[PDB]
Amino acid sequence: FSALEPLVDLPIGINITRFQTLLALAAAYYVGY
Amino acid sequence: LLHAPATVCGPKKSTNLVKNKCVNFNFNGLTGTGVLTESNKKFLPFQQF
Ligand SMILES: *[C@@H]1O[C@H](CO)[C@@H](O)[C@H](O)[C@H]1NC(C)=O
Repeated sequence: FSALEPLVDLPIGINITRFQTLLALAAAYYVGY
Repeated sequence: LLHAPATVCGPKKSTNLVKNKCVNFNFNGLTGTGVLTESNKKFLPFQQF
């Protein structure tokens, strides 16, 4: 068990529905909802 | 107004800090009443109250 702490609280009013990811052209990243 | 929630606010003024006396206090938006004393409790670097 390990807890997550806050970092940033950006007050920007955009709406987000889809995202993406970068690769620095052995990679593995997991996604949950 | 009513767009891009408030980000340009006026300056906020401050006063002196007193201890061991019944004083009304407003710590960054928390209103109350009581006597303020130093404490040995330790928070985490991101916790406020
Ligand atoms: C969601 O995005 C739409 C634009 O597609 C925008 O008009 C609306 O204000 C956004 N809502 C929130 C809560 O961000």
